Amino acid sequence: FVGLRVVAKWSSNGYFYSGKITRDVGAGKYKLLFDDGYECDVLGKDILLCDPIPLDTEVTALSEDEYFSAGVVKGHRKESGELYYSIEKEGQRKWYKRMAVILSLEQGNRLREQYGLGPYE
Amino acid sequence: VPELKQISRVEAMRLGPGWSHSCHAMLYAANPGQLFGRIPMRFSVLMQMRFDGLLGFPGGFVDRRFWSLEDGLNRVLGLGLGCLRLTEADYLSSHLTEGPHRVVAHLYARQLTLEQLHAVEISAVHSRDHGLEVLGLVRVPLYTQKDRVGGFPNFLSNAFVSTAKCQLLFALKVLNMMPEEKLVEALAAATEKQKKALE
Amino acid sequence: VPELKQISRVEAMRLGPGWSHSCHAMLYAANPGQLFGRIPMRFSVLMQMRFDGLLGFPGGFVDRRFWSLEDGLNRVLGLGLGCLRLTEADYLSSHLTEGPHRVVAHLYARQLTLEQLHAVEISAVHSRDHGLEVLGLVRVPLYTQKDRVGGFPNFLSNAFVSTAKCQLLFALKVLNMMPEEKLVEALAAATEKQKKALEKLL
Repeated sequence: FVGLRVVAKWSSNGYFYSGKITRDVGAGKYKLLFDDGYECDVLGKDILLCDPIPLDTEVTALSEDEYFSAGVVKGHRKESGELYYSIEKEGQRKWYKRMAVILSLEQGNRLREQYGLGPYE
Repeated sequence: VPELKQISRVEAMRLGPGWSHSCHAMLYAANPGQLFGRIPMRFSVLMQMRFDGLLGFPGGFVDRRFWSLEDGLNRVLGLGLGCLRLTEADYLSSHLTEGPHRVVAHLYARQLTLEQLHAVEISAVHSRDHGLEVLGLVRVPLYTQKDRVGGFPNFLSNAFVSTAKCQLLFALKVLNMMPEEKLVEALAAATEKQKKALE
Repeated sequence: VPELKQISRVEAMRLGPGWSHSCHAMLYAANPGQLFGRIPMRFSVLMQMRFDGLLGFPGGFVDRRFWSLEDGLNRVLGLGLGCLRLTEADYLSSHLTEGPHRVVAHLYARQLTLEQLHAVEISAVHSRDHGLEVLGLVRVPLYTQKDRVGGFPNFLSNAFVSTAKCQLLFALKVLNMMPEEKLVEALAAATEKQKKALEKLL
């Protein structure tokens, strides 16, 4: 799993953020370097192995206002090595960079069966 | 008791540019006064009503590109309080906020004399941020009346910035100002009052 | 909107000895300033954090055996603010509080300039009961931010003495400081925020 892009939370009740696995700590633990620079140990139950976030997924899109709202992924595009998500909010679509696209606790939990690492105790 | 995830200071300084940094100060003083001459006040802690209608600590977001956390904190404290120069010796902890935005919250704490604390209050009402970002300083009541809600539990039932409520309970515990069991009981009575109010 | 049964003044003065009387003052000023150079502040009104951890207006109980309503009000106003004396011309309303005790709450109001209002704030921090019965003065934010909770709705989600919250909403209406439609939606936004906050647990 080392080197794979993931979306993961670093707290049991937090949001899922994009990052990469950097080290297999063992016993279901992994060291994760988030795209924002935060690095910590994360349990496999908190890790989603999906990249990019699939189409029609409900996500949380961060505006640079410090505003945020739920949206639905409607497309992806890679521009100069950077991934962008087309997010639809009540019929309007806009492009968001990868670090602006996260998953709420409830949004990411709904992806654990298809993409979650585990184990799940 | 709600608790944010802690992060060491050196690890917080390694966070990338997508992380915002805030610095807030909990100023407090031993208080030998007695309310009505009967209720020992023990300590007085300064919080403030913010522009957005929530209670929080003095301070705010800081720019860490070219300055230490202490310089940024003293800049914001200069605008919101008009006094005080805090140092690295007053640094207490750093917590990652609950999101969804990436924010690390650095908490500072400094014990003053009651006269010094009052001088901060006097300086705050003449400050640049008074009537704009800061709507007024308030002292935290740390006593509980015989009805089990008057004072500290009622205060905890107000509307807080979630980070500030966690920081207040964290600091009161680790600074040995309130036993953890009493913090849990006060928070349970506050939550109870909030539950019954919505009925 | 929480509504207390309003009663006129001379009816309150004829209530029996089993009724307690409280007098509180809403001090307010027209505010021409803008928050973040975008959001008009419109008005600033003074409330306070009380010893019991609740928000309320300056004022307190008045013992009618020895004080008139105005003298009883000005007694604690001198202790909590100092530099102010109100008269019967400042009287606004009287309401009967909720259960269980029998209390009639008299409300006074006085429009100041923003400079006079700030002078009251400066005086209150030097007052006799500061740090005792009064833990600090706060200005009410009457605006609402773009997120529809920041400002007045968040403020209404704080812990008030129930009489004070009713008196604030009542006075903001009759003093032509907030349209009733904005008071309703701020209250609804405050209630929904209170519900969302309690559903974060567990």
